[PDB]
Order: sequence, then C-alpha cells, then structure tokens
Amino acid sequence: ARVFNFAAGPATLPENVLLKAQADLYNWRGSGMSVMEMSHRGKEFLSIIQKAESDLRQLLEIPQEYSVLFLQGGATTQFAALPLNLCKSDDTVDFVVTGSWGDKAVKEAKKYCKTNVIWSGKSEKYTKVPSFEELEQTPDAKYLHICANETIHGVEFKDYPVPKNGFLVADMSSNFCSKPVDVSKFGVIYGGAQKNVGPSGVTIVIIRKDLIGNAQDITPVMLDYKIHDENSSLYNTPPCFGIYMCGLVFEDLLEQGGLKEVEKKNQRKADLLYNAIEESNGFFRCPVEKSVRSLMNVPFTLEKSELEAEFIKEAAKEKMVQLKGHRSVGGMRASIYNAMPLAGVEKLVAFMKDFQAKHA
Amino acid sequence: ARVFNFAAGPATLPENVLLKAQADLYNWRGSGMSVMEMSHRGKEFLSIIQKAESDLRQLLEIPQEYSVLFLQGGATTQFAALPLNLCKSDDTVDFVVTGSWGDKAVKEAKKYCKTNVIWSGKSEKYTKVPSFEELEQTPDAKYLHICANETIHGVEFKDYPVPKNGFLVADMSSNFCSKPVDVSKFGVIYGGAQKNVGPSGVTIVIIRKDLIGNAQDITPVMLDYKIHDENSSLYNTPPCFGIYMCGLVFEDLLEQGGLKEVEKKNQRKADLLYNAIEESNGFFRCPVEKSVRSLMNVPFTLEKSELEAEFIKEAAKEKMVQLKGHRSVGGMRASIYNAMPLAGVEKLVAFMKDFQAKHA
Ligand SMILES: *[C@H](N[C@@H](COP(=O)(O)O)C(=O)O)c1c(COP(=O)(O)O)cnc(C)c1O
Ligand SMILES: *[C@H](N[C@@H](COP(=O)(O)O)C(=O)O)c1c(COP(=O)(O)O)cnc(C)c1O
Ligand code: NA
Repeated sequence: ARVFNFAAGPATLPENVLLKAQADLYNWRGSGMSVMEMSHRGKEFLSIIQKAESDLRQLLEIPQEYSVLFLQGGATTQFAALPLNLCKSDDTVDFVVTGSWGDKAVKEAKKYCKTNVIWSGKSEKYTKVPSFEELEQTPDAKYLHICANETIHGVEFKDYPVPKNGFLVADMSSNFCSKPVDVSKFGVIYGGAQKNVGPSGVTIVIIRKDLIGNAQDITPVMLDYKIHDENSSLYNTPPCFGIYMCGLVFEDLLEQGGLKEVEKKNQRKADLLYNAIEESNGFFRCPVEKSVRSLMNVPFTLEKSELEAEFIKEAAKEKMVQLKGHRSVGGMRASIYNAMPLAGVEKLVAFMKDFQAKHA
Repeated sequence: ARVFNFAAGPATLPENVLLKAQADLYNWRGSGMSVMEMSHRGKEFLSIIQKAESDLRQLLEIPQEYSVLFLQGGATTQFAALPLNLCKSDDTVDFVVTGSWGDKAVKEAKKYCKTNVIWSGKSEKYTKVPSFEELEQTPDAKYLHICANETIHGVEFKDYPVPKNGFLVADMSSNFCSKPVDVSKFGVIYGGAQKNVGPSGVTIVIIRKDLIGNAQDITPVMLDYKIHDENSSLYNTPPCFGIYMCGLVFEDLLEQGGLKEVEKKNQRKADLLYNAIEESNGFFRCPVEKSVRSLMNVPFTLEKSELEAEFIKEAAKEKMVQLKGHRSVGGMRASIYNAMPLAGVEKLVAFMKDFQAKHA
C-alpha cells in the first residue's frame, strides 16, 4: 500500500497522474515510443510541451504578454539567472527575506549585482511577513525579490508588496499552483516543479515579455531567458519527461476545478492541522504568526523536544513518513501539498491527538 | 506497434528497462511511493543514486581518484561550467574541432577564458580527425577539448590525443558507454544522458578529483563542481527520476556483459549499414573518412537529393522514424545507439536496398 508522504520536495503526486504515466510509459498514444524516447524536435513532444504551457496558462490565468519557460537546473539556478538576465552588474536588487530560501537567493545574487536586504525576519526567527507600506525600498532598485512560501520556516505571503521603482519577482516553488495569483502584479514568478507540481528536473519561469533580453555578457547560454524564450524552451534538449509529468499534473488540476478549488481543499486540510496544534494546550507548537501560516509547509515542535525523535519514528510506523523538519532547523515539518490526500492530514491529526494523550 | 526510432537524442531505450520502470512507477519495490515522490535526502533514493554511480564506475572502469557527478542543465551547461571551474579568466583552452558540437563549446568558453582552435575540420566539411602528433598545442593551455563523437557530422575519435601542457576534456554525449574508455587519459569526460544512456534531464560529469575546486568567482553555485562533489550531487534537488532511469540502463549494460560486449554489438550493426552504403554504387553516400566513421550516428545523403523526402516518408510508413538529418545539415542521419535493436538496422538496410531498386 502507498504511504502518506509528507516530504517537502520532491513530494507526493496524484495517484491518477501516476497511473496515467504508467499506462502510457511504453507507448504514448500509439506513437510507438515512450515520452522518454521522443525527439524534442518532433511533433509528439511538441504537442506535449505546448499543452502543458496552455494548461498552465489556464490555471494561473497567465496574461498573453508573459512567456512561460520550462527549464532545467532547479530554482537554485534561477537564483543566478534572475540577476544575470535582469540586471547590469552595478544595478541594485531589493530583497525581503522571510526565511532561508530568500537568504540563499540574496547570497547567489551578490555574485552578479548589488543587493539590499530591505527587511529580514531573522531577528524573530522567521515567523512574520513585514507590513508592506512600512518597507523602505531602494529608489533605483531594478526589482524587489520575495520568496512567497518559505518552505522550511512555514511563512507564506497572502498578499504582495508593491515594488516602488521596478517589478516584483517571487520564488513560488513550494506554493506553485496552490491558489490563484494575480500574475500581472509580477515581473517574474518562478519555482522548481518538485514541491507542488511534478517530479524534480523541471523549473518553471513565468516572465513578462518586455523583461526578456539584455542578459549580462557572462550569462551562460543555458541561463539566458532570451535564448530560451525565442526557442520556446527547446534551445537544447529539454527535460522532456518532467515537462510531460508537469502537463499531467496541470491537466488534472483543471479537472479538479482549477486553482480556486485547489485552494479550498488546501485551506480545509491545513486548518485541521493548525487547529490540532492550537488546541493541544502547548503540547505541539507552531511559531509562525497566524496570518502568514503556510498552507503548504507546517513546521511544529514539541514542548518536550526530546520526544520528537519518538514522534517521527512512530509516525513512520503508522505509514506517515518524512515528517522530520529540514536538517537546518530540526523539529517536525508536515508538508501538505496539493496532492496530499485529506485522509493523510486526518491521520496525522489523529496520531497527534493519540501521541499527546500517551505522553502527557 | 513500437517503431524503430532513429532519433539522435533523446533516443531509443531498452524495452526491458522501460517495462521495469513501468512496473515500479506507482510503488517502487513496495516502498509505498514512486521514485518520482521520493525525498532526495531519504534512504531509498540514496540507494538508487549510489548504485547508479557504482554501476557506471564498473562499466567504464572508472578509477577511484575520479568523481562521478549527476547534474542538470544538459551538456550545453557544461560548455560554460568547464572553463568556469577549470580556468582563470586569463587562461587559455585548446580546441580540436571535428564538428559543430565542438564549435558550440568554443563559442561558450570564449565568455570565460581565452580559446585557441588548434585544428578544425570545417574546411573539408567536418569529415576527418587530425593526425595527433602533428597538432600544434598551445604551450600554456590549461586543457585540450575534443568532442569524441560529433553527433551531426558522424565523426568519431577511435583513440585520443595526448594533451601537451594540461589534461584532456571530451564531450562524449553521443557515444557515452558505447565502448571501453581509458578514463585515466582524461581530466574530464562529460555527456548528456539522453543520447545513449537515459532520458534527458541528466548530464554525467566524470572528473579527476584533483581538478575540482577554485572555480571563478562568477560561477553560479549550480555550475560549481566542488559544490556538487562535496554534496554527492545532492546540493539541491537532483533529477531523481532521470538518475533512476540511468541506473536501470547501467544495470542492464552490466547484464549484457559490459562495454566490451556492447562495443561488439555496436560494431556489428554499424558495419551492416556502412557496408550497405558503400555497396550502393553511389546511390547513398557517407562523406566521413572511413577510419573515423561513427558507430553511433550515421549521416548519409542520396545522390538524387530530391528523393530524400520520399525516402523519409516511406521509411516512416514502414515504422522507421526520425531518419531526417539534423536541421543544420539536412540529408539523412541514422542514429543507432546501444539500445537500437539489430533488427532495426537490418530493416533499414533492407529498406535502403529496396528503395534503390525502385529508384534506379
Ligand atoms: C526547495 N526546498 C526543499 C529542498 O531543500 P533541501 O533539502 O535543502 O535541498 C526544502 O526541503 O525546503 C526550494 C528551492 C530550491 O530548489 P531546487 O534548486 O532544489 O530546485 C528554492 N526555493 C524554495 C522556496 C524551495 O522550497
Ligand atoms: C546533443 N545533440 C543532439 C541534439 O541536438 P539539437 O536538436 O540541436 O538540440 C543532436 O541531434 O545532434 C549534444 C549536445 C547538447 O546536449 P544538451 O545540452 O542538449 O544536453 C552536446 N554534445 C553532443 C555531442 C551532442 O550530441
Ligand atoms: Na511492481
């Protein structure tokens, strides 16, 4: 039997998607070959990548004046690609840092331009999002960078800051296609697929067309947005199978009723877990400020922290796996992405109630 | 029915490997999840990447003092990573250019250091390999770059030049694991997996351990060999499912008897096609000099070139697809990688003989 897989990325996937991929793995739609053997210059793969793009455009209501790029290298490669493409070496980028993934973006961007961290959550252990009107943005900043869902720290933007001088860029890796997003407010949205929308090996970049072009001279060709855009993500050999898998996920999210329906389910199942924590009378604790609690990644600790290893081991015996926190922070982390069944969060909640009764 | 798929990359894969992947896709070995859902930091995936590495080490007889890295970005990303990691910006790299893939590696390296093309086959249409003793290598060249199998032009190194000042770097994308290689002759071997050893999304880099480190300060962290080496290719989220597929391919190459036997089969089926061309009294032509004719990619043309579209259409109607040449050169190109069944080459040869008879 399949387990309830609380991993933060790569992560659990819908069973109907996995079964479709199994059904077609040897011979996709009578083409006589697997997706994994198709030429990226051929008509079958063309149909796949084009439908993945159109389905994603439908899901997020992406306006026509945005490009959609399917790339390799992870969100971490975009930490370099963003300043290399969007800035000159003496331009400045503003960052709002609400957890360690935004901090990693700052440190990589320092190689390629000037960076200003205009706000950091670190003094309160990355539990909060700033009041935006209070933000002091840099008068000449090319763009303002956020990590919309801080996967380790469980801090999620529920509304967005307005850039003063330039455009907004958001790492949406761990809440990608979890809810509607006004894409027009952003110059760039990017995310690795593996958290919430596919297998690892694909990164999606949604980028306003008038921002493509004029990358720095030292930009590798494989990081150049203009190269990717003008070749429709087929400049070199793309991650064909991962793009196909993302397409299955997008098609299925549309069948579920789209991102408004996805968000409803995420909110419901996240409420069950957060309520159980809040009702445990301190036995379980979530440090994050209520209004920015992530629907995707739920970090929590035990008041008796020495009990956390037993919690994690017994949960895994109960077929609930990968609940240990990220190694940087420890504690526990329940990642409850789109495809996590409601019954899995219910099982974790019932396990938590039973564990507390036995250790209190 | 499945077709004979002569694509140059991505390419045909073994049917037993595809079917193994299919049977484990929903729940790998009763572990309760797909490979596609496994955490890269969990023991199941660690077991997979570790065996893929040791199996590849067995196949190529890789010495202990070399690292094996499983990366994203394609071989094209390595065109930037090689000089970024291995050179200072005022160092010089020598290139022997035997086709257009070597030319693409020169153009990218020029962003990051100096380049000398010490020999180029362009003047004779990329049909030959130089005499090595006569090469004029640059006295202080950090390394000498070759493309061991020029995929579009059908030119293949059968033995290797000896670098004068530095070490040898070879792009082996399209003949990777087609035959034994004395790895100790090289400082770096690299290759996209999708030509001969898996689906696209994985690039393999075999690099002598004393060459790792001291990349240029502008090197993106995701292109840095020391980062990847010290994290055992798990610095960020790896292309887990492509690595797993590579592992299945490697396991099956071992079961076939290793690269000595793989090479024997490649030589046998290449000979059938090359002999058919030479016996065709000019009806089909291969321009490449006989001693360097690739076993992996066989470009050929029709004396009556106006027949090429009918040849390709009739071949496809006979379940032989993707025989058109690379778009940069035209003609025909039969890619006949490890997994291309002998029967597919035989069908091609018989179809060619019939085609000539009908268009005498
Ligand atoms: C991915 N975060 C995951 C994985 O973290 P590690 O175990 O340290 O690799 C998490 O568990 O938090 C992530 C990334 C990085 O994307 P890749 O380069 O691996 O594709 C970037 N931004 C966000 C918000 C992430 O969650
Ligand atoms: C891959 N060459 C293939 C693919 O060529 P395109 O259709 O132009 O993409 C071919 O048909 O010749 C190749 C590469 C590039 O690898 P990726 O960056 O796409 O992974 C580099 N070197 C060699 C020898 C190649 O064959
Ligand atoms: Na099975």
